[PDB]
Amino acid sequence: KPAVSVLTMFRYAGWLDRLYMLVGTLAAIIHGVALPLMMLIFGDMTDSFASVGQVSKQSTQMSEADKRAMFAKLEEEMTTYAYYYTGIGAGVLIVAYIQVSFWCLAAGRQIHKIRQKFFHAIMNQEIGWFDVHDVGELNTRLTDDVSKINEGIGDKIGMFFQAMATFFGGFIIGFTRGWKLTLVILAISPVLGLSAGIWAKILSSFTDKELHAYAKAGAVAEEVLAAIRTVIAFGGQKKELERYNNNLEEAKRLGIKKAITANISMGAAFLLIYASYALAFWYGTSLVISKEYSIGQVLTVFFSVLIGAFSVGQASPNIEAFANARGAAYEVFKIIDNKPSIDSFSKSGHKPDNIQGNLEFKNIHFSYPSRKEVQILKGLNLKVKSGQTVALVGNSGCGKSTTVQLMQRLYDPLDGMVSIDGQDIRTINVRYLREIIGVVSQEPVLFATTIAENIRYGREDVTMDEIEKAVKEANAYDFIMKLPHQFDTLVGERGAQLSGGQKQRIAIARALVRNPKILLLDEATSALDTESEAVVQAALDKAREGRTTIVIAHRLSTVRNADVIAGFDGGVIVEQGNHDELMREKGIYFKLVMTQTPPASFWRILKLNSTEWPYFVVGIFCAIINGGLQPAFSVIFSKVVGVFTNGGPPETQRQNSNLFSLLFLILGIISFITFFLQGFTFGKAGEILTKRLRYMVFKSMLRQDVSWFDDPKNTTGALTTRLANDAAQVKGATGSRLAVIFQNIANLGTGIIISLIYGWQLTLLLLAIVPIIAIAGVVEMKMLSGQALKDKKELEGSGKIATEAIENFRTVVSLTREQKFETMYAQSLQIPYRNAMKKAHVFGITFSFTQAMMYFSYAAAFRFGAYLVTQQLMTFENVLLVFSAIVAGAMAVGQVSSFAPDYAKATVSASHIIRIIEKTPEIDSYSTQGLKPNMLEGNVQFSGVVFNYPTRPSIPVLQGLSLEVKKGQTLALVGSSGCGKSTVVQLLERFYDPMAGSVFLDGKEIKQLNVQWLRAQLGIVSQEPILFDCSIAENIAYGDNSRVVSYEEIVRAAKEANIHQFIDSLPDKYNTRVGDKGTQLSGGQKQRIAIARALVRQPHILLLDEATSALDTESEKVVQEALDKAREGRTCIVIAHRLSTIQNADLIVVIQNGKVKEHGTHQQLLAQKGIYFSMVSVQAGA
Ligand SMILES: Brc1ccc(Oc2c(Br)cc(Br)cc2Br)c(Br)c1
Repeated sequence: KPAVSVLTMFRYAGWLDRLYMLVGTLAAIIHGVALPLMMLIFGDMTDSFASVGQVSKQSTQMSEADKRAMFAKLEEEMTTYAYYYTGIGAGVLIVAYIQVSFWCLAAGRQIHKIRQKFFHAIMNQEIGWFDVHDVGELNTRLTDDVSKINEGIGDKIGMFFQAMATFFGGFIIGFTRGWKLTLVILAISPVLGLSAGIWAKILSSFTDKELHAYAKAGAVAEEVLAAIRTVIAFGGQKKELERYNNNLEEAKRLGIKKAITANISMGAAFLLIYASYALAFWYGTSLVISKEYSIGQVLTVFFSVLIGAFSVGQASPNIEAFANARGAAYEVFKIIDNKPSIDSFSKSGHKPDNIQGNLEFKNIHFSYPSRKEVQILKGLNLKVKSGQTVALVGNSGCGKSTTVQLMQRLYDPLDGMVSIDGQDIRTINVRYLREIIGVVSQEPVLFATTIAENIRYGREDVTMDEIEKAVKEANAYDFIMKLPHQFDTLVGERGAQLSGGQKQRIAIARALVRNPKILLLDEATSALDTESEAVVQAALDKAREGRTTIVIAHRLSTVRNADVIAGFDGGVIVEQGNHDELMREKGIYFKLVMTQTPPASFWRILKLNSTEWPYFVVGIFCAIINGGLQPAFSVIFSKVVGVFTNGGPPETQRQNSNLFSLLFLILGIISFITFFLQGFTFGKAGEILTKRLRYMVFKSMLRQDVSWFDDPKNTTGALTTRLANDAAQVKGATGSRLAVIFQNIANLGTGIIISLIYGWQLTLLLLAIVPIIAIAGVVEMKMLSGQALKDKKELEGSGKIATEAIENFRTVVSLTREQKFETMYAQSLQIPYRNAMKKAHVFGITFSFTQAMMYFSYAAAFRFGAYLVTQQLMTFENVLLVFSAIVAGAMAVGQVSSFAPDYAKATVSASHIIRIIEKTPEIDSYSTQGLKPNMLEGNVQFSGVVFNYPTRPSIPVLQGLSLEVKKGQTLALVGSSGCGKSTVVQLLERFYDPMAGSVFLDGKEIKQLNVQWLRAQLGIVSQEPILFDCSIAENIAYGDNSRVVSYEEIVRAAKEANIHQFIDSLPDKYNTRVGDKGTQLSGGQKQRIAIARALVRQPHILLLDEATSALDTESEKVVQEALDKAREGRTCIVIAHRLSTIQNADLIVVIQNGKVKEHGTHQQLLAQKGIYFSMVSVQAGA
């Protein structure tokens, strides 16, 4: 919404840049004007053949007499028109180079200045300006927004003026050559603008319906693939597939309806557009029979107007490119034009010599940019005598850290003054002030260069001697010399990450080359290891003694030797003095001392598509007919002008043009019929395989075991995405792109034959010219993409050192050295600058060539079409036919290169979709094999079980686990932590087979048992029960599948679960909908329902996995009261964390490092004193 003045945007264009754009836009207008003139000559060539075509047939008496005056007229006329033609091609060759080169030249020159001025402006802002902004968005604003500006001031403006030239020039030649046909052509324009306006309303409203249609199926997939362990445990994998298959069945019905209506729309609009033209052209014929327009003049206006009409559309993108570049330049120039109060680039203010360093802070009130919300310094008073070292102490707020901020004048104070020596800080030059102030901050930062360079960031003029004495005076010399490569080592976020106490020591050495008169040490010892803290602290004490120093830390070790100590309370300075006096005061300081003491040939995807042997042959045969039918419109147009030029006697003409215009309309409707058929067949053929694919994928997805769903690669979102994308993509490859790719090869094929058998060698010539201008058009785009990737790689190096400069900014400005990053950025940009100059010459050459190759190609079409061809007993009516046939057949092959990525993007989406079906699990619930024992009573034997999780085979959970539990008794499961308590329940559900050892139930190893039948006897209840969106009766009936559960049966379980108070209280009762779609209830009710579905199954085994995890107050007392009643009649395993509710258990087992450690009844483990006694004691006392 915000934008920029047009002149301010070009403020960096001066002298030559203003000229380049002028010559550029000039040649751009010359370029545009060239085309409607080229079509104007196409009319004069018609009248030459028409004056001879009428007189050649007017004879029927003399033959050799027509070999003289006709051929002479043709000789003088065709050589004239061909000479003019060769002239236009040389013109476009020059102006197209001038057009693109000059504009790209002005673009590159300015963006170089923009980028330099922009980065210079970024470094000029004061710190308060950064505290209110996002540096990441700013740096992306530096590289992205400058690109948008370049796109708008580049050759796009030349294209814009070239287009308006065609538009004006087309309608000038239109109006002058004929004021009637133009008004007629404009009269049908609203119909064309109205038919394509039905497209913007149908697409935008139906693209939502499909994104709404699958959103109903993808919601099933989401709540399924999120609750996968629950459907796996309850075996609803046939139902959850059925529901998805039922929503897939609706999405395909809405997809064929959209296929019916959209193909009805596309054909009807195409028929309206082609009927609109043919009326304007048949109207053209109605004015030649009246001797008011020449048959060649009808063409000149009909082409020039339609050319200029579409030139409007071909200019609209360049308008948006310029406008976006304006609005992109707003926030950029706003930074360049913003002027600071602090500067630091300013050459102003005093530079005191012999600074003795007597600092004082006077009545300083301050607040950081969070402004009226907080005021961190309510008044202040502090002097620090020269040579002395004052220490600032404080409980919190870190108003301590604020004085160092003000002392460098990173901010100016709200009220009061900071005075270095006797002068106010604001009277001294900002840069010189920061140069007489050395800073060592808590988190030290080193830039990605050599140590000597990072030390060189203290002072640019320095020799390895001073670097050596600096690091040796910080006792940082001993440890870097042992490091390889000496001073030439590397540091940064990338490479050679060092110890913190060593980085701080380089920072002290960096600040030491500064030889500052003032020193500020902010928590430089804080947050550092204890051993190296002394190594650095010795350098700090050796860094002072020559300077006046303010130091802030929470280490009361460094503070004793300070000549003065200062305490803060609420931004108010409270206590000050030597260490002993503060202890005698027994105030804030004394208080704190005591406290601290693969693209491949995939045919099988088409073999699945072979489910429909028809519907394809219908469309292909229909598309090839439509292919063969398109050039027949060019044949008609050829003979509507052909018989009109080859007329002779004029009486028969008027009756013939009516017959032709009639047949064309019969051919257009027969094209509409074959277009609605080739679009509906492919549409319905691609919609059913979308169901088959999403069905077979979602089926195979439910086949995999919990091992697969645990993968970080496969999350519920990444699976639904993989589920939607791959299925839609393969529909496109077998969809419209194929029907079109066959219609077009049929369109060229049926066009090439007609042209070949008519004009001999005429076609053989055009087939030499067209593939070259097409390849030359392709190679230009390859060079275009090559130049694009290269410059992206080069400015990336510049923006990389821009990222470093602005992300670590508050440090660089503390060290000054901002001019350094400017020059580095300038040198980095100097390569893309000289690159951008060559770009203009390249872009201009390629564009001018592809334009010249099209115009010279046109000259070859007629100079050969006349002369050698028409000096033969030939037919001009054929030369026009081969032009339209071949050129349109070629431009229809131009659609092959556009649908090429639709094939690759689909094969890649097919690559994953064929493997996701074929991948097989280790535990497949689908296998019907397995024993299915007949004996009811349930035991469980864990024997020597070692288990590791396939995602994390590092820390083991189960090592040699061994349990046993008889029928009808409760096995309590206590654990120090982790899923060692929970993995038991997962292995019994056989979510995994154990690595070593085995687990039996009735004595049969579950590994040889039937996987589904096994889980069918298990009453799993977990921490967070997930309930799908449906009737609670259904969430309950989910406990028993392969059979519909009775109402009184799901009542009995709801009675059992003590949830009946809700189920009757509701208005809908058992038919109420749950799942945060229809209704919402608290967790206690959700769990009771999960208990109900658990025992709707009537299992012989309950599995209560911390069932009271998330619960509170009376809700726990009522849920535990339901679980306690659900067991005692069944085999049970309870890992619940309530050991008070575990007291009445038949056997309590303590898990330790995967081994069983203690086990026995409650009082038995209470008699022993150890882990279980400690577990019961710790949470009964607390
Ligand atoms: Br009659 C007649 C035939 C083709 C005409 O232009 C074309 C041409 Br040329 C090709 C195709 Br496809 C469709 C149309 Br409409 C005109 Br205008 C009038």
